[PDB]
Amino acid sequence: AQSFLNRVCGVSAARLTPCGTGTSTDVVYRAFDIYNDKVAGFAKFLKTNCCRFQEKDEDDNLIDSYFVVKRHTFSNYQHEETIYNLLKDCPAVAKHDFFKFRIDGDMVPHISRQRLTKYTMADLVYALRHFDEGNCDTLKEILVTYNCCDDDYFNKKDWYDFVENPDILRVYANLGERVRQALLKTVQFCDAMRNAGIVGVLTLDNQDLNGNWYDFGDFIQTTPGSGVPVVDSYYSLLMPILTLTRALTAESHVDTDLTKPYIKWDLLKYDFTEERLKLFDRYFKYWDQTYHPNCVNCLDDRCILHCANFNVLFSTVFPPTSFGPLVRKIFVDGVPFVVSTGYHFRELGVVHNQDVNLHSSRLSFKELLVYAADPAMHAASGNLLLDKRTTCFSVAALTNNVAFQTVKPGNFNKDFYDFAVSKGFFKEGSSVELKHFFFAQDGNAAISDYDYYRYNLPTMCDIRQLLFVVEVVDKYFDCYDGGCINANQVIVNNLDKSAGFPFNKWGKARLYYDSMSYEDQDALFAYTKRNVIPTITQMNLKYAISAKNRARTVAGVSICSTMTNRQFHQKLLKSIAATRGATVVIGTSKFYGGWHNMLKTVYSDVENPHLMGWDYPKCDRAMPNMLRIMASLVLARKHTTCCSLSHRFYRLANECAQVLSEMVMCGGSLYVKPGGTSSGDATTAYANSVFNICQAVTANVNALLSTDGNKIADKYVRNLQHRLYECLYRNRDVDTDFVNEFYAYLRKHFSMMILSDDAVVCFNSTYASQGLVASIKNFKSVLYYQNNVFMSEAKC
Amino acid sequence: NNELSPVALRQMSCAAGTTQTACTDDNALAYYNTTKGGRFVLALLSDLQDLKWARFPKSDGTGTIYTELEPPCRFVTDTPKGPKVKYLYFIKGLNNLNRGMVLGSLAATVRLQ
Amino acid sequence: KMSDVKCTSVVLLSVLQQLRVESSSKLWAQCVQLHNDILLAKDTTEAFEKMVSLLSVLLSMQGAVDINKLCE
Amino acid sequence: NDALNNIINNARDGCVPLNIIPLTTAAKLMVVIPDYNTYKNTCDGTTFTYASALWEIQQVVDADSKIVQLSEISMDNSPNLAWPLIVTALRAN
Ligand SMILES: [Zn+2]
Ligand SMILES: [Zn+2]
Repeated sequence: AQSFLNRVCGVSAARLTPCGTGTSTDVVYRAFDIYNDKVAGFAKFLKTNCCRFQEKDEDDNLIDSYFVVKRHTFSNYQHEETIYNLLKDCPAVAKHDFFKFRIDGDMVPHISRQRLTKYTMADLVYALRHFDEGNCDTLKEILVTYNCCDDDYFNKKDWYDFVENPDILRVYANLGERVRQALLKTVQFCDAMRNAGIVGVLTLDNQDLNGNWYDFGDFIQTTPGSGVPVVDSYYSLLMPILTLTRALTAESHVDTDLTKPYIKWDLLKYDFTEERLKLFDRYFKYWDQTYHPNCVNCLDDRCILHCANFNVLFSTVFPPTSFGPLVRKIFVDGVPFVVSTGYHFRELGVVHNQDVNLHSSRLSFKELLVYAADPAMHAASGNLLLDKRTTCFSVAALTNNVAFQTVKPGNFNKDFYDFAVSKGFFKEGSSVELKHFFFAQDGNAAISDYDYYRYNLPTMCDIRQLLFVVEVVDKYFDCYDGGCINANQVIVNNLDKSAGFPFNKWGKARLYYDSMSYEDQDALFAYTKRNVIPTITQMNLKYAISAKNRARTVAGVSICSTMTNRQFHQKLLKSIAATRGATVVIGTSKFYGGWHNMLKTVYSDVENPHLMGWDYPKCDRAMPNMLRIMASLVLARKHTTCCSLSHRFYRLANECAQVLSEMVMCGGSLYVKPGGTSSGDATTAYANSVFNICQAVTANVNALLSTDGNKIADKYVRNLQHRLYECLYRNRDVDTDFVNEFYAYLRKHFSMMILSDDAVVCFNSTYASQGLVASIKNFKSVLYYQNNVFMSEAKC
Repeated sequence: NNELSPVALRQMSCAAGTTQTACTDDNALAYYNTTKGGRFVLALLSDLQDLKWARFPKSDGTGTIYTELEPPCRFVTDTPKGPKVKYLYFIKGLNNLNRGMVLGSLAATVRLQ
Repeated sequence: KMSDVKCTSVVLLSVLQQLRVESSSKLWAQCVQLHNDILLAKDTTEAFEKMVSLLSVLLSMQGAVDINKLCE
Repeated sequence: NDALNNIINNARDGCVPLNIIPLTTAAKLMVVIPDYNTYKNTCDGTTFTYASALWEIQQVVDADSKIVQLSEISMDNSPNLAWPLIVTALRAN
């Protein structure tokens, strides 16, 4: 015992305190990334085989420095010894011992790994992904250990929620530089493994919170100079934490250190391609897939997503001013103009128009229509604005005064009220009581609603999981059909509706549909397939009854977007709205037995049926950018024939340019919308349906891979788990067979009925209890780490 | 316990050459991954110094696909014939995982020095 | 009885707005605060003191002849 | 048409992000302040700085669009004012 402790300390001469009684191991409960030929998954197990020794400091203080010793056979001892004395000089490598000790009466080899931390990054990842309000423990310990916060902070009410505690983002940000250091150190590990010829799979199980790597028990060696570290599961599982913890902030400072001031970029610099490649080289040097700084050069939709993810990460570095429309001066009839000619998307990069006309002669009706719609000229003519009422970037003010809008109290029908009271209603102790009213608002309503678009943050999504989710979701829209239509096939519900800021001043949408011919409409539609047209959406204060004093607003979008999204999603969506018996239920009436038919469809062959419902905290103002791009993409998938790739990409560019991050004029002033979605385009409800389906399926996958995988009984489900892991983190291409099988699995065991942001699911109880399908817990975890919102019990 | 590649990947002979139609008849040890959506080869092994083109007819036989290769990767292996110094090649676009599994299979199932 | 309270609060704020009290931003803000408080309240005693508080705003003006309007 | 020409002449190809056009060329600024405290930090005194430029005060109004003098905005006199205050300034040269 005493000699064992004296040997573990060895030449180090530390003050090892045996946090484990005698020469016995210490079984801990830690998360692992496992892939054998039997079981696969990222799940938390029980670890034997190690005895731990915390180091003591001078004044009997205990520091997070542990001497983990591993007991195993002789074969592994030799295997790790012969490959530890190959890469011993890499700073990313923890120092090993490789001794032998006379445990009991026989000789056993032990490998002493020295100076690790209590938790590896696997614990951090599993804690921040699979969160529980009442099972934090390890998250609290990590968060307090590294002087990010204090313990009395955890006594705060709803400390863990982003919405009503906007300080929790600051707390997580104090852990951020450690992850940057870990990546910056694992890059040299990869380089040394290359230089010395080692082949294997790096996992975030064997990397400490310092960044040191300490396990080689599954590795093989080859000729030096050609090593292939398989960084595929590692980066994929580590993605979300980088943007949740804001781990790249150091790049905003000069010389990459938080102490020094920020880098003062040139205001007129708009193309940051070189910096994007520089950061990608610095931090993800060994990521096999190619990277396109500008999403124009992508090969198809999947490469668009894969490049957009890294762009979303890197866009937190560059100044906020260099994002938006790109203006150029063009003379028409000798008159210099200021017209939009290109755009700088945070997620897509730089896109230049192809049909820009310089030194034109006359402006036809379509040219005047376009040059009067984009905010370029209105912005270049206005005066600079600075508003302290909100945090989101502001552009300018069109007028010389700021108009203030309010709401009216709503009128009272005393006749019906008296007739009701005379009928024994509205008395004391009644189960019926007035809970719906026409509330009023002050002169600050919309500006108090835009700080709800404040709640949206730059978000990365786990990219490989997201790609597979796109593939599986693509099947739920397989029975539908659509494609481009000419100007003669559009059908408009009501023509007496407003057009927008720079059009409402003169007429209504009837005037514009009936002034320009069909040929002009087709010309504009074809123009939008090789350019970008920024627009302005007006923000409007709704006037209706509600159960809570919230000033809900609506968005009146401009008319160019109306035509150029109608001519496309009209045929896409009229198929959806007229189809019965599908998961999407939009366009079906509840009357004439429709509601009963819906419910009978929901209960379609559910074995152990139970019902579950949820509601997202703020569906419209928190939806991360990537999921909206995904919705637009899976809606645009139905154009494999009618258009080429560049046309699809430009349509998506216009969609994200006038619905995602556009300029809203609220009270006579232009503000930039950080993200979210605008209710008032042609495709809000269906996009929200797509988002709901995506969240449900990703919750299902995250649930099924969180399971142990050894206690699982049915061989079919175990094979499903193994192949699902293989298809997520080990396949570069799509597998139609397995996605077919998996879609069949969910449709059999987990049935959904979806309308806009609201959902009803019938699910198998046994599978949920065994963790085979998603439950309320997994779904809440998914919302937490992919929407920056914590759902409570009052919404589910 | 993330194991590199359970189950081994076997080989089959194939044709390669330096350029255009230089694939003569049969010169390469193609290590191939059989998927029922079509046989998809991973690696090429040769005693020929510089082969950048490789050839394989499709299943129908009316077409014949060409594949491109990396710069040669040197190694030497011990066999009954003594030391044999060979070059392995990978098709461009090959992810790191396929390289990892093929090198694991080679370094486990083939003697090397 | 609180139903009558909420109904008369609604009508009172309606007449206050039609009296262009909204042209004083702070006054209208306070009146809106009081209205939103009354409709959301659950106890009757608090509603009475809030409604008399916001009615004092009406009675401080000189645009509504009370004595003629109180015809009984 | 004088200042904007200077900036656009300085671009590599002529393209400049739109958001800096009113940041460098606009000749007027208006600031909306929610309370006296934030007013102290930004628009204290008869002139202030922002966007690497010096701006001079000329006019202040409240939510009711009526004149209010710079002496009137004190800590004690503050609760007697509407507080989306509007202040306009001119680019000093
Ligand atoms: Zn790409
Ligand atoms: Zn098309």
